[PDB]
Amino acid sequence: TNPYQRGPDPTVSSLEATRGPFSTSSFTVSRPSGYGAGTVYYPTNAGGKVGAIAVVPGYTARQSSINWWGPRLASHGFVVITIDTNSTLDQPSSRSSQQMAALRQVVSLAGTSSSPIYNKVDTARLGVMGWSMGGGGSLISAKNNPSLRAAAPQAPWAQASFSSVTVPTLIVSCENDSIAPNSSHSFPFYNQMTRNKKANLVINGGSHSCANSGNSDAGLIGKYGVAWMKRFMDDDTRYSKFLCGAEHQADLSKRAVEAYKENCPYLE
Repeated sequence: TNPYQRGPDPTVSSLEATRGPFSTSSFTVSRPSGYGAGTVYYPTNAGGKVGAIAVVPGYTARQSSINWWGPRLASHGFVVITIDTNSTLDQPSSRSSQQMAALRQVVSLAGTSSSPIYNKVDTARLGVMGWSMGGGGSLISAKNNPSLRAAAPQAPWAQASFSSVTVPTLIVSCENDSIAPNSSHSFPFYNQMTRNKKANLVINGGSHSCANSGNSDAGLIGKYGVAWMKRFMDDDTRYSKFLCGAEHQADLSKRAVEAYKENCPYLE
């Protein structure tokens, strides 16, 4: 019935694992169009076209900060492009422009017969992620392009307001962030968004890098990122229980969950 549904029925163990069920590969973008550099991660056996997600680092940072998301999401049925920005010193509006450029190049490569992702992407189903100024850029992308299916920034930094956002947005926040303090960034952004499905996962004791490659909470954080993108990029209500149901409630006793805010249930 759901034409976008891919893969086996999820379990807690399957979403906390380092990899999902699908086999994956990756390639470097030969000629990046409107951004600095990219790596594309993709499933080889997803069982149909999949949505695509663009992930952007923060100020001074590169793909290595955020690229654990590439194999983690791709192995659950997504095409993921992890980027470097034209300059490590680019600010959120610029990061957002580059993020959308990266999505546009994934759309271009999906129509290119020589590309490994030829005919693999549903070019109508796109999402945004990123760290710090790249997370603020994700929220800007969603504000400016409401046809995006999902946003899942981490420790976002921005000097912008997001009251108009209608895109389903998960913010991952790090309790002890001194760089994008939640009292100035994550929490005001969450409170501003009155028009969308939303959630805010706050990681206990986390510094600003608490959701980056190599983090010690990747089972938990990766479960939420994947379940958010499945629910909203694929309309896959099999994943609702991890966001709003009994599985979600079971997480709330974990030491690593400082706080969790949401406007469940998420109705179709």
